[PDB]
Amino acid sequence: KAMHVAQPAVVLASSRGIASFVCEYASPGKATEVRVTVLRQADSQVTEVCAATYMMGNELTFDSICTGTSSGNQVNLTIQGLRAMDTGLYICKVELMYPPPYYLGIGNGTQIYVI
Amino acid sequence: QVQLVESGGGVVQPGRSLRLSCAASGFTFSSYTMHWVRQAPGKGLEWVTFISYDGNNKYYADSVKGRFTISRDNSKNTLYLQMNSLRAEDTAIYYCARTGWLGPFDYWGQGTLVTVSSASTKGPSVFPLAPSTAALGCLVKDYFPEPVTVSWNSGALTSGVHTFPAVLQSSGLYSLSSVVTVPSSSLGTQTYICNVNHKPSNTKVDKRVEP
Amino acid sequence: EIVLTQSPGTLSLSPGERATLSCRASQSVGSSYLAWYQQKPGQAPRLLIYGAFSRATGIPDRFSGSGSGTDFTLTISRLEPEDFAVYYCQQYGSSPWTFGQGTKVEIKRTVAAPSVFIFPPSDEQLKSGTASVVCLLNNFYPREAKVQWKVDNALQSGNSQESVTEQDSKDSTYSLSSTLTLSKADYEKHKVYACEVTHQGLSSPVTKSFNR
Repeated sequence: KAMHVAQPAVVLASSRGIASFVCEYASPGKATEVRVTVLRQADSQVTEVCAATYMMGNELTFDSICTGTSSGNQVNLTIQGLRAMDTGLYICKVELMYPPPYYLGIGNGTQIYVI
Repeated sequence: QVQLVESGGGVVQPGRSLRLSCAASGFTFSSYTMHWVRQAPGKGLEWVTFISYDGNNKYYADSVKGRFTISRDNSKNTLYLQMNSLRAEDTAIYYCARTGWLGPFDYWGQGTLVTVSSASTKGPSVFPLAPSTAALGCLVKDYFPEPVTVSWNSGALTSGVHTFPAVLQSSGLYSLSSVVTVPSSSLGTQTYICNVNHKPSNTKVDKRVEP
Repeated sequence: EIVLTQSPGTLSLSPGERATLSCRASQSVGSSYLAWYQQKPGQAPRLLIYGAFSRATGIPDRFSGSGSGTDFTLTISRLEPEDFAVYYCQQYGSSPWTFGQGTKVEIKRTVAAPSVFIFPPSDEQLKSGTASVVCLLNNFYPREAKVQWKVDNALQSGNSQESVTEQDSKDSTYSLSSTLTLSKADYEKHKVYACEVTHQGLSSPVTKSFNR
């Protein structure tokens, strides 16, 4: 009925420095072109982590830093290379590009802790 | 510093076409989606059109659908609005705007005026509004297009001057008035001259106003 | 389409006072998708607030946003001189992007009656074949004013146009210019040309007039 984005409150990055989380969205209709962007929020200054465009049922391909798999309205994201400085809030942004209407969805953010 | 510089505005006859450009600097252009927004004189903001990062998705307001086309050239850091089949009611200031990564329109160009009209570019006829504390002025009538500027005594007289917004007459030409209140005592002692500059027709007119 | 309705149309407040502006949406807008913009005359809009609550970079902390669902509020805790301007809300969560119709925040000052002047057509203009009669309402407050034109004591309709200045930078008043346009032949059919002005600062409407 309106756009919603859900993502976990907190995830622990592995010792391998890889963190995974599911980002799922709800839409009034059924989009067929979706663009997913991972943003990093740090004191109102936001940077792009990765982004990918995605036809549903056609697999989600980005790289170098993010991999992703798709399943219905869910996107399983994996972020690799996390060191020490990257602990922070990672926002899932989902743009439903086609068919109209366009929808923008901004998640609440996942606090990724890296050790 | 983020910068959006527009060009291409001007006068265009109904039914014709016109292209606006917005040149972007100070950020990675291809990383942002962009819009055009317009504002008819004295009215509010109306979203016109949206274009995605690489131009693969374009959205339009209903009032311009099938007539306007948005495009972008990411190697030239430039956004375009191609307007076809233009109508009088498309007359407006047109702004380009950048979409922030969190959704709002965080930077705007300074806008360019598009006037859709079949009228001919004409300098104004300047008639005096003679005095008779006193008020006097200049009626700047039957010019096209906007804008005109009015000064008094070549800029030496600024206090108590009101230059009113022009009105668009049914003939398609604009008319404005500029008035000033001065001491009654100075009538006959000081001369009052209004200096009208109609930059679109490259016309300058000085009119002396007498009692 | 998500219609946004702002209120009030105009807020009249003194400098230093608190301003509260409302934006109501015809259907739910996620708080993450509501922005406020400021616009001064002759300038492009400027982003003030986004995500309903978050200030854009460099926006001073006297500006704050609140609300959710269909009901949003912009607060300016103390009006500074540069804050007098038009404010637009916007939803940016789905197409078409839509804006409220704007709220003008205006300087309140004491009531001031207009000084009214009437100008007959100039001789030059008459020689050119048309006649413009001008009525000037100078330096009044508040903005609401009514000009009626009378020709030989008959009320005129559809043959006049009006224009109003922005609030004066020094005394916060408005001025209004109204032009009655007649053809020369029609101008010369009548004798008394009158401008009747109604305004809150006048105990009764004032008529300025002349005879050809």
